Amino acid sequence: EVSVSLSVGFKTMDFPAVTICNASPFKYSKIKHLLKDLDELMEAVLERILAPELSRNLNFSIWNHTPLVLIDERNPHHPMVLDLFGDASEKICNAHGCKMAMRLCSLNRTQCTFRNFTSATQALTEWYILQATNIFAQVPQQELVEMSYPGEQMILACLFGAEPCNYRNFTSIFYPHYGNCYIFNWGMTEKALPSANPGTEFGLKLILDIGQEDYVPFLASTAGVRLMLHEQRSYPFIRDEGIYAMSGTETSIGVLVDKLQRMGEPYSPCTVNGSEVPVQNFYSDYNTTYSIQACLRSCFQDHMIRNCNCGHYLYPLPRGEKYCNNRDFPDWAHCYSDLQMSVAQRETCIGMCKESCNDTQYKMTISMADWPSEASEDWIFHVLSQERDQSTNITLSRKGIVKLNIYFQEFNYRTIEESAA
Amino acid sequence: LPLVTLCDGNPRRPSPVLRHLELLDEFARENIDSLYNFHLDREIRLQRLVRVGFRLCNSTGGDCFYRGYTSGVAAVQDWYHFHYVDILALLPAAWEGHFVLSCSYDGLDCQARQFRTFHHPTYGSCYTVDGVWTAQRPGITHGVGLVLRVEQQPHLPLLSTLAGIRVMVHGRNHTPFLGHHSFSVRPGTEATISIREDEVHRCTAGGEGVEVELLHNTSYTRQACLVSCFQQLMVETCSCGYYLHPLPAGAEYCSSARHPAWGHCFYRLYQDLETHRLPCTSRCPRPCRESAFKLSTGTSRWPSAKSAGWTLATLGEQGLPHSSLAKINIVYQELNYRSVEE
Amino acid sequence: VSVSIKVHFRKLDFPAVTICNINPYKYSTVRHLLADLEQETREALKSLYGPRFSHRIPLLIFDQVVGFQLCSNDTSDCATYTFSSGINAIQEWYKLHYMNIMAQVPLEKKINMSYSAEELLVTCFFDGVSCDARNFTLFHHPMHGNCYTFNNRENETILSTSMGGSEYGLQVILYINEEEYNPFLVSSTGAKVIIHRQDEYPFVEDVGTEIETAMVTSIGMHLTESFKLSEPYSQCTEDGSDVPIRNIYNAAYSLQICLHSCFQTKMVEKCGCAQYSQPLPPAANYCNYQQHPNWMYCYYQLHRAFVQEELGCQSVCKEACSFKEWTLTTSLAQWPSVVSEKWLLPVLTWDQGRQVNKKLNKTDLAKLLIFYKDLNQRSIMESPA
Ligand SMILES: *[C@@H]1O[C@H](CO)[C@@H](O[C@@H]2O[C@H](CO)[C@@H](O[C@@H]3O[C@H](CO)[C@@H](O)[C@H](O)[C@@H]3O)[C@H](O)[C@H]2NC(C)=O)[C@H](O)[C@H]1NC(C)=O
Ligand SMILES: *[C@@H]1O[C@H](CO)[C@@H](O)[C@H](O)[C@H]1NC(C)=O
Ligand SMILES: *[C@@H]1O[C@H](CO)[C@@H](O)[C@H](O)[C@H]1NC(C)=O
Ligand SMILES: *[C@@H]1O[C@H](CO)[C@@H](O)[C@H](O)[C@H]1NC(C)=O
Ligand SMILES: *[C@@H]1O[C@H](CO)[C@@H](O)[C@H](O)[C@H]1NC(C)=O
Ligand SMILES: *[C@@H]1O[C@H](CO)[C@@H](O)[C@H](O)[C@H]1NC(C)=O
Ligand SMILES: *[C@@H]1O[C@H](CO)[C@@H](O)[C@H](O)[C@H]1NC(C)=O
Repeated sequence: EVSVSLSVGFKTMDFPAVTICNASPFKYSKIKHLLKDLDELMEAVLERILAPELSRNLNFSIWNHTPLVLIDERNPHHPMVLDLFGDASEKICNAHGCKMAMRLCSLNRTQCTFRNFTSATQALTEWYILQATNIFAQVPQQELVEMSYPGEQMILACLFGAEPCNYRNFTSIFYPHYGNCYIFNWGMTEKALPSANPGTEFGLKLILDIGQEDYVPFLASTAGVRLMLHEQRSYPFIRDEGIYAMSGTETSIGVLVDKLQRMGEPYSPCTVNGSEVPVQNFYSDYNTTYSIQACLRSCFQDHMIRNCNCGHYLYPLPRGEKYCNNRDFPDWAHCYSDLQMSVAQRETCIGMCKESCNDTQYKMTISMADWPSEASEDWIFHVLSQERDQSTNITLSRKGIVKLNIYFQEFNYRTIEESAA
Repeated sequence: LPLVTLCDGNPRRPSPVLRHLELLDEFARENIDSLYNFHLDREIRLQRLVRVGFRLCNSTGGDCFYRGYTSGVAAVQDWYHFHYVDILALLPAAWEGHFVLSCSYDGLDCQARQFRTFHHPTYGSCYTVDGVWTAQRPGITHGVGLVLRVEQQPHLPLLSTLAGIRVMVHGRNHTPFLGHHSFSVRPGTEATISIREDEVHRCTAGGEGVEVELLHNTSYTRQACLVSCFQQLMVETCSCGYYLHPLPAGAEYCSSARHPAWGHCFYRLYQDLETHRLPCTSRCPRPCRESAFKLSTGTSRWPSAKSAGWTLATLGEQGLPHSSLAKINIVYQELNYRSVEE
Repeated sequence: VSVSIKVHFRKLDFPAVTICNINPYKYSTVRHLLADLEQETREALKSLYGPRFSHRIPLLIFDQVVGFQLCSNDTSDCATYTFSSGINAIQEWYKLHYMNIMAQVPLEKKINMSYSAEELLVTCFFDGVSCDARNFTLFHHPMHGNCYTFNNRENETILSTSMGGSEYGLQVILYINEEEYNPFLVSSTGAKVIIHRQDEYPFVEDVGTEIETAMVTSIGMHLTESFKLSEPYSQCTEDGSDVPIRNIYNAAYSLQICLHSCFQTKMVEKCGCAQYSQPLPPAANYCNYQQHPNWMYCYYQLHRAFVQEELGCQSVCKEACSFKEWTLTTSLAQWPSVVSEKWLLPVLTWDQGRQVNKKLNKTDLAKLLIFYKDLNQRSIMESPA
């Protein structure tokens, strides 16, 4: 039999690995030498919807990849499917019977299927994200990692406990949905630092610069720092675990480490280190520890490579394959949409990845206050502007700054452990 | 049923030292303005070097060390705070409308006269809701609702730089500042804070057993034991006490007018806390029965644009100078607190 | 007995999400019913800071300190509320008369005076496919007007999610029109949200979270289930099958439903009317001046009895033997960003179609993300030896 032991309280331990990403994947002032033509087309799509009478010589080879079509079914016996370009007033219909869709295609465009939306905001957002993915997937990552926010710009001041800290103290990685992400106290290249006291005095204290004036306007709909806590040497799946931190605000995050440890196969199906699972993990060249989300995201990429003969941009890539793009793999949009929307694929992979025996979690308590106060703005921003240690862009934006305090909560340790009776 | 303390984040300039604090403001401007574009010791001065900081030395000069930072925002904050502490210990002999504009519970009125009021040098003026009544139900109509003034203009511009009220939820017969579960409320918002209490039983049994003597009337708790132990080490090494802590019966608060190297002393003991060298953690156990409070908070804009004509009249009714206000709804989430043991 | 804890990484059932506007009724409508009262609030405020309703609950002066009576036919003994803030007296007095007016209005007209789903929801999304007003059931709350509940309609299958994160949960954009808030009712602006089981009644006023406009509010969830043993081992009840009290809420039993239904029954038992702001027992009428001229006093005394357990309800209602709860991890971020605001607001005010020709303001919108942070389900279970 298995007996459930438990304990809770406070304990000195390695401080969580914190990771910092800007919400926009790229600096628009640097990446717009690629996105120029797609933006020149996107503005025209918006003009064709919002104010048609104002509607040049666009790049329709970007459009013919997956054009948006108006569909209205308010005449049931004869629906009309209508491309926004190449066409009794000039308005697109927004009625309860009108829909908007992307005409995905395959096989020399002899077979097609619609990804279907009720709203122009979702339709345009998803169309642009797919097109921008097609653009980015053709750029070599050694160059693509230099068109996003440098740590030199973004981590404006840092202090752990009372020990100095700066951008070069973070381990950087390129996370393709967010650009450069910076990881503190990761515990891979060097020993991790402990935190022996509760409260903000002995946590991590950060001032960060969200360059909102330089966001990519059609990708970066949200402004903030995407933020996550995780154990040493594990990969940050910041897309679904991540907090947001708001600008002009001092965010204080109190941490409780809340583990649950299980026995293993002779009592429960979990895996201890991932050496036994059927599917190889493409995150191996990060040298991180095993985790079930890494296993799921390697199912998906393996099946993409199996079906479409290419790998998708948002995931790693085994050394022999190519990233999906419209030049090499014209059918990739359709081939990817099938796997993205197929629930059977999710089911057959969850039946293939065993979950880890150490369910470790961070039960954050988030608190917020306006910062800096009115009486102090005029000297805090002068000080910060005067010590950026770079000889350009003197005008530190007043509405882009964040401040974080991350600290162990009064009770910072809770653990559940299975024990043999 | 637990209590809640509200603190304004705006400490006073006590009349007995009003001139000395002006001297410090002048000196602070002279410094920051140099590094970037009368008992007080003007030679414990900020320096640009770590990248900026200040030095501390032994009574004869001799040994010295620097507290240094990556940015001036931290260095100026801590340096001004040190000089502020160096003044407030001089005077007085600890001698001494409200920011709570209105209070209500389930349709009833309440006032500052029903609260308990006190001050703390770094948190400002504080009020304890001190409810002896029992929580009837979940929901806002069965907990307190408070409207609060945030003093955005007259903050002391160098001492603390946050706009918002501090909330501290704690048990009965506790001083609020130690082990603080410090939540915070932005101005111009209504914050609905819902309280759940967790307890654990297994150590020092309500003060019975081993201890390091405490320096204030309270329920025993680990944090208070650490604080009094630190104050003992400070007093026995340097014959004066640190200002942010209670004072033993036979001691004096430290200041340059009588203890001309007290900063060096304090910050070396505080470094022993930073690196966890101090013995106190080994001396002080947890209570054999203990509880912790977990807050789930929603926030929204307040007052509405249309009803903003009311808060203007609530300010005018008090005659106050002048969104600037905040509102807090405090809800007891469930009648479901129970102990964790074995 | 013993306890054991199991974790499943499995396809999950999605909760029911109930969304309300904080404003009860679109003020441009209810004005034609409350003007009779706002004449008197204006007169009162102009007297303090320069009469049928003032005759029913007079404002009194107590040497200024002001308040009002709550008195009954044997007027020798009766209650009074009195306020240090004179203007707060008028605020509370108006809420009193406002509730006693609205409690008279028939349900089918009162529903029409509040927000429709096509008006509250700008766009809706779940697991990669769109949704609209047809995917939300109506829920009339007597204080908040109309609330709309996702993933709750009958005789069609419950929604279930198989991937983690905001990209595969629910996400909606809410229109929270700050121009239609009642000027005389001091209140915040935003939307209330409460996340509950499909068989569970949403006490949205008491338990619900809140949303702030011009934010994307992300509410990541983990599911915790727990079960424990019945009376031979500990006191609790299974779906109300063994308590002497009736769940007038038409929802699965819980301690709160027992407490509030017991109080509503006692309330109908004395002085013959049901307390507003709660559902209506099957043989009762909502309290109001036109029928129950002393009702607020027989409510006051009964409430004072309840809080001291003297009605017996809180001694005989029992805890439910099992429950789910979703441990929310709320967060906020500025939305839309300064650069995206150029195009995003025109497109949203186009998605609204007929309703407004003028552009939306960044402060009239809110975005909401609700998702399982991870598919891990935590189950805590007890059993005897
Ligand atoms: C619409 O825009 C697309 C790209 O968004 C245009 O395609 C681009 O065409 C240029 C010129 O042929 C290609 O440049 C090539 O660069 C390579 C090195 O990268 C060089 O070796 C070649 O000599 C040439 O300069 C570019 O690769 C190509 N991009 C893609 C993605 O295919 C296209 O011209 C535009 N089409 C229309 C209908 O306007
Ligand atoms: C779980 O922790 C235990 C003890 O540290 C260890 O034996 C096991 O390898 C760990 N597994 C994982 C996945 O961390
Ligand atoms: C993983 O653990 C298994 C036994 O559980 C062992 O056979 C294998 O060598 C381990 N592999 C690694 C990489 O630790
Ligand atoms: C992983 O280790 C290998 C071999 O040491 C190295 O080539 C690779 O760069 C490492 N990657 C990371 C992220 O440390
Ligand atoms: C609090 O409890 C202590 C014992 O821990 C007791 O001596 C004291 O009288 C109580 N009240 C105060 C104000 O400390
Ligand atoms: C209420 O009904 C009236 C007509 O009876 C109509 O003009 C109005 O639009 C309706 N509003 C709602 C919300 O049904
Ligand atoms: C409620 O009003 C209706 C119509 O007058 C009727 O059922 C009865 O008179 C009233 N019942 C109660 C309990 O007041």
